[PDB]
Amino acid sequence: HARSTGSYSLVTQQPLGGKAQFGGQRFGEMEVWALEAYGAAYTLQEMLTVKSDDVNGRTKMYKNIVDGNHQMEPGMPESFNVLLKEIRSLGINIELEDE
Amino acid sequence: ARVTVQDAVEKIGNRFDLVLVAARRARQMQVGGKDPLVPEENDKTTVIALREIEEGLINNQILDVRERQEQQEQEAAEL
Amino acid sequence: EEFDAIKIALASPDMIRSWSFGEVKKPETINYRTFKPERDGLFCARIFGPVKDYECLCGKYKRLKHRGVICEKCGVEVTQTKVRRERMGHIELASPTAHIWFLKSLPSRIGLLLDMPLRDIERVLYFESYVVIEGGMTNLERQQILTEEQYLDALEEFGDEFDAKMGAEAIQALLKSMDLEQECEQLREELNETNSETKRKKLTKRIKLLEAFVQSGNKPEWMILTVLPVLPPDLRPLVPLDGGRFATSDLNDLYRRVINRNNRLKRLLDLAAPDIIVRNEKRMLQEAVDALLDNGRRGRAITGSNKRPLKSLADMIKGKQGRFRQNLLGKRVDYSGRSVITVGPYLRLHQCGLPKKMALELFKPFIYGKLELRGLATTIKAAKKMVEREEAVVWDILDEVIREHPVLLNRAPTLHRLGIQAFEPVLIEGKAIQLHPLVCAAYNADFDGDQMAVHVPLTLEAQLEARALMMSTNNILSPANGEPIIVPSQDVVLGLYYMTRDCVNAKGEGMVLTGPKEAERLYRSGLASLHARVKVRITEYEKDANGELVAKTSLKDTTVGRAILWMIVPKGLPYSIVNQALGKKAISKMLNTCYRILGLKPTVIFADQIMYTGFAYAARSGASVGIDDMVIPEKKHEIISEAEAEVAEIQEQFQSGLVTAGERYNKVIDIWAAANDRVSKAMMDNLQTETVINRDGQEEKQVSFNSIYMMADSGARGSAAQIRQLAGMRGLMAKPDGSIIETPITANFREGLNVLQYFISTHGARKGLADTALKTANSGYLTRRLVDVAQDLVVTEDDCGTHEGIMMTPVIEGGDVKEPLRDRVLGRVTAEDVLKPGTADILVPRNTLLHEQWCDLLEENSVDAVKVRSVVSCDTDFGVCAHCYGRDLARGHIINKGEAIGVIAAQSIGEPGTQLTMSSIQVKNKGSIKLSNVKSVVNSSGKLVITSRNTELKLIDEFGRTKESYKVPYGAVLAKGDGEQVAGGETVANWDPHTMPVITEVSGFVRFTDMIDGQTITRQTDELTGLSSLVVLDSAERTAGGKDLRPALKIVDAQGNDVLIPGTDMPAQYFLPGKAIVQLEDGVQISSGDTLARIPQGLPRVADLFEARRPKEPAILAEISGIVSFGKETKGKRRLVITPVDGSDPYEEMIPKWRQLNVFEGERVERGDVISDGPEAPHDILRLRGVHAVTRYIVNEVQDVYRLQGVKINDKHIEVIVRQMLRKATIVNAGSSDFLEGEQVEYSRVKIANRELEANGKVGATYSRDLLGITKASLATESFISAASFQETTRVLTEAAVAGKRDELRGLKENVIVGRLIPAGTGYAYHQDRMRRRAAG
RNA sequence: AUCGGCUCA
DNA sequence: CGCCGCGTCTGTTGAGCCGATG
DNA sequence: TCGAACTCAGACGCGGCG
Ligand SMILES: [Mg+2]
Ligand SMILES: [Zn+2]
Ligand SMILES: [Zn+2]
Repeated sequence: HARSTGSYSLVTQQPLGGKAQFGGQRFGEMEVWALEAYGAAYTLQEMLTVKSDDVNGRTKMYKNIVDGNHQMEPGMPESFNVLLKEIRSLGINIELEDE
Repeated sequence: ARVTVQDAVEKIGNRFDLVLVAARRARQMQVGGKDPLVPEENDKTTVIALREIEEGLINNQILDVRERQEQQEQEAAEL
Repeated sequence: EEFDAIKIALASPDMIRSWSFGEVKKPETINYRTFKPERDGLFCARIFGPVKDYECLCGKYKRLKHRGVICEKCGVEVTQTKVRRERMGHIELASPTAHIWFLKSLPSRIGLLLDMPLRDIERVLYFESYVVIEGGMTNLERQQILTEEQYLDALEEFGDEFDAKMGAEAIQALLKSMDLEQECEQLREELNETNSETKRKKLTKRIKLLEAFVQSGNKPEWMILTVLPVLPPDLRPLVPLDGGRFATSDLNDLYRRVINRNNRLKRLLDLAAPDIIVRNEKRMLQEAVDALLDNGRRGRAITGSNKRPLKSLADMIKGKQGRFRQNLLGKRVDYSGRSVITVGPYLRLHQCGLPKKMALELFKPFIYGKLELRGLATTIKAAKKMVEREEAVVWDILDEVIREHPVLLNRAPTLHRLGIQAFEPVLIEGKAIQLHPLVCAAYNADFDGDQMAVHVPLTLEAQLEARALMMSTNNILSPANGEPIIVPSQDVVLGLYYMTRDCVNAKGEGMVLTGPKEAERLYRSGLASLHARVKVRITEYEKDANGELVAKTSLKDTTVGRAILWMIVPKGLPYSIVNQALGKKAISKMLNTCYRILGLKPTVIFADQIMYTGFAYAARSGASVGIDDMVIPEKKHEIISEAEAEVAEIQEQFQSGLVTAGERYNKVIDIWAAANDRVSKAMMDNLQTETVINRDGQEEKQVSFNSIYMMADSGARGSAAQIRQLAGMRGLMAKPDGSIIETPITANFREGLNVLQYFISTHGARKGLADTALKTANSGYLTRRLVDVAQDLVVTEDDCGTHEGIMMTPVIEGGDVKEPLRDRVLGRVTAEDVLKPGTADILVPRNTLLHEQWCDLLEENSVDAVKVRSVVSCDTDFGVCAHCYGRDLARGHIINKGEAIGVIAAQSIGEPGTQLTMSSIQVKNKGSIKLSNVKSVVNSSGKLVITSRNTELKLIDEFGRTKESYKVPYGAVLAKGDGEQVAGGETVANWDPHTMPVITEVSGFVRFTDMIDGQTITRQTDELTGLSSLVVLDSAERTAGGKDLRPALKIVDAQGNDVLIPGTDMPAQYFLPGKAIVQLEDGVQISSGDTLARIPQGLPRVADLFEARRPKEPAILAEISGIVSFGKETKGKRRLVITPVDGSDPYEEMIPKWRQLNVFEGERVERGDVISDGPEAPHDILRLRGVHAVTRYIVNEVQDVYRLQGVKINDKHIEVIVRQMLRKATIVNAGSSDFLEGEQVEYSRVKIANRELEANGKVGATYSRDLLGITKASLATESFISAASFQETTRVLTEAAVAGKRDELRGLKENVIVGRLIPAGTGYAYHQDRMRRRAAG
């Protein structure tokens, strides 16, 4: 099985799973520890934002790849702000300070 | 540096600063439009940057000096 | 957009109205027939947003001209539909309700504030009783709950001077009424009075909470809700089905129930219905809300249609399925694939295979770019079709793109950092990912159906990282311990072992050659045999000079196979590397020596050539196994017949009653074991050397060529025990209980075995299978807890500048060598200068990296204790330095700042856990006997006996290093004298393994005073001999008349005074403890060395040390040195009047005396000395001894459990975990912070280095030190995202919410959540540049 | 989307 | 101070398949 | 709203009672 771009979920905006519906593999927390031990820090920034959740990031990344320039503009994994709204729905004022 | 990246490490000092320096140089070749120094031999920009670092031509201060010169001279020639 | 820190508080009703966009009133969702959102329902388009981009609902205005124009007839703003994800709503409750988390969580945070018990608050809020708010009449008091009955009597007795009511409104009234200043000050002032532990602890907790509310800025009354919020639609969709059915999350259901209850209660409230209807309706509203917050807490969970509980909000964050673990730390990822692996041996170890079409699907956009650049396709659609139709130019372009573009291969589970590596593709046709052979030991992969996953790196930095950090040829030393990780595995070694061996007759015997090349020609033409002894001429290079090579030639005496090998050894190695028969230990040494001398690149080339030639010359021999190879020894009938005769005789003797029950059992198993051993030895004496072959004469014997023996000798597969299974007896088998069954198996796997012999093997087989499948659970769990504790630590500063650390000595003790000094010192850095027995030879500028040469020099001398710099002492705040850690095991030099240290340590300590759950003192070697700090005396016979536990017998070599060490009990007999050379094999210490003597080192009379039998003792005269002594009864039998009098002999002189201890004025009269029954009676002396009285007698270990768990037999220690004393007796347990020499006594509690003690009533001790016996609790060690004591205890114990099974990890990885347990302290004195609150220790050391500087003399506080288990030191940390991410999410989140903390974004997890660059490794420099800019403005 | 059941390393 | 009893909270990781229900 | 649920188990901290 092999995937380069396909469907996406609905409530959390990251790719589906399993061959039956043409999904991408899973990068579980054990691999994240493996990739922190080496010292690589750009690689899992890549695997956390512009290949999974950052919407503007992924569209502009595809643009750059097909355009011949290999670069990256990251944002915020939007399932994080899903988490913000689930917490601040309970009556707790989670909200992130500014500069 | 096609196989092993041992020499450049001693030539700069860290497995990490080498990554940043080589990435910056390969960027300059990728889009900035400069020309390489060591002959191509049908090889990607990344290994070209690694070979330049190994031979002893593209350090960090050399990058700073060279960009400063090009900036000043083009600005002065603007008028 | 950018930010710096994140913050929690409590949310006040004005805030809730500030978030919201419009009230929700009616619970209809959508019309089930027309698919439109109902107005004022849980999906209304008026409140939240449009349904399609730039269109209203009725459909009047459209698409750009009316931007923002709120249409008037349907009432929906004209903007994007990515606003259904962001706008919120709210319900206005008719009556207040109570938040669960701030009520039913542990200590309630309401019951702690008001201070009244929990049960009262439930029974008020369940609508069961009333409560009095404020009585103007002073006969009643606030908060005194009143049931309805006495509520009546109160109603008529006074009536109006009191306020009493029921429900959440009452709790609002109480929570409004009180202040936060005056109670704080009253408790603060009156706390100082009586330090009862209960009072102290309670008042500290109360003060801390009240001060938190005052300081943070919150207000208590906000705990109970009066406006609920509603989260947007797309966060809780309603998905269509095939057939008009709708599947919706449970949230919509939970909201409908509350909406309906609210509307109906409002109705009943308007018309002033009679009281009971209002009561029930309000209680049902309460239940609906606090079932929405989290389902199964207050009562029983409200199930859905299917008898399954519903899914609240508070369980869309918990568990293994919530956000923090299922969806935010591990994403799904695209640009990836997976498949089935298989071998290919034509590769080079920086390559792998890709099937054509997997690589044509992963690298798609690169292909589009190349095509459009070449000009073959004008637009994107042309490229789509040209790629799908698969025209040959696509194959040419694809071969262009993947060149020089590494990919990442991964295999799950990924136990340690060698689990994913970066290879470089080679395109093949097929369906399976080929893979090199040598790198299957690192992955732990076999080729019988495994699967493997492939990712690609996109950008330009990540590609250089996959080339320079994690390629396959860059890491060839494991970071647990610097042992190479490319050992040649199982088939190449047999080829290397079949080439280099010698037969005695073959052909070309004894002719001479001119080089390896003519040896190749001769073997290939068929004029000589592959192994037939010869003498050749060879040319070998040594580089002993100043770094350059020199050549020397000679005639060597070797076979033909070795002269073929010498063609690949790379010009720096001596020829004696090859002259031997190369089992796999020799191959591994060969590779290691190449690595030491010539560097890296020759090692890679050489390892690959070894693989190729091993394969090629192992296939060329043909090496099969056939039923003629399993060779049964000839002398096997006799052995078993003799054993059966012997067991029959023992059975006969038993049936005649001469011998007992168990004795027969033991003798039978012994004789069967002996028969087993000699059968096995006969077998192996027949296999190994029995080929008898003749040449140039009569006969000779050589080692064999039996296929089983070559596969077992060289080291490819198998061992001696398993050949014994196949040919000799297969031993005795054990039954499930654990016992050993009596009659053993007798047949093997060549003769076939019987029925019930098979049915007995099944027991052990299933026990093994069942264990292997139920380790992995808690092994994985332990790895997770370790990685989560050691997470943060990174190497920050260069040199900490601290002073002395810990001291290292060998641990060969007990038996022979366990660990030399070498393996406990390679890598560390010396904490000071180590003097030498040849003095004035100082070796350091106080600190040098002890690499191999220095350990060698230190070996040539005779030093046996060094002091090294350990990471438990380094001072640098928030990290360590680059010298305390020492050598980087993988790279081979000093560690460079920026590594991650916690994660490496936790992975490398939790990875071997899969293999894990599976009298007399004799001198053994000649050497001097040395005893230091020892009290001893020459016995009456003339030999030595000891009167000091402090020293134990150290057997010392002629040089000074301790050869051996033994622990010997008190007063036992010795057969030698101190400080003399003693012959080996000698009983140098002797005592009955039950008997403890009460010898008198002093000389004089022993006379009976203080003891009167029946009071402390009884007269028990030995009826066998006639002489005995007044028997010191045990504490149980000794009566209460003399219970309070210590049974005490008076060691006297001829005059009557107490015998003083020699050299001191301390009287020495034995206050005998129990079982110290003297043998020698009144009027009889006990001189030096004479016995007065004889006193006869897996994985959870590791997961329980690292937990700071407490055992249940606390070996009490000595709190302060000096003489001791006892006191009052047996009120449950006795008391322990400690007797400081110049200090104060009264410290004492109960005593466990139910086990045999050590100290006497009148003995002088040093602090930290045992009293009763048993294991220890580490907290005690930390309290009484320092921090080095506890580190050395932990490291030696865990290292013991590991080393029992031949698993070696280095020692640093134990020390860093401990250094993440001791980071919390409690204060005893005061001066800026509170009295005894727990406190991060780094902040205390920051303060003390500030105020007790020139500014103030002495106000900085004194602090004890504290220890915590890993599952509890992880939770109580500074940041509330690093603690709410794995366990206890609701408790942690609530106690952070009340006190208004703020996270600071410093760890590594805290940054992989929000999507920034890790502060470790490559992402370091920039990440501290950010911090520099945080400070200049 | 949830639940139950069988299977692979 | 010291038993003695009570309600929370934990328990490996990737994949493959098919019924059930709404 | 009757209808089950069962013998997980190991550890820790709190509310009562002496
Ligand atoms: Mg396997
Ligand atoms: Zn409209
Ligand atoms: Zn240090």
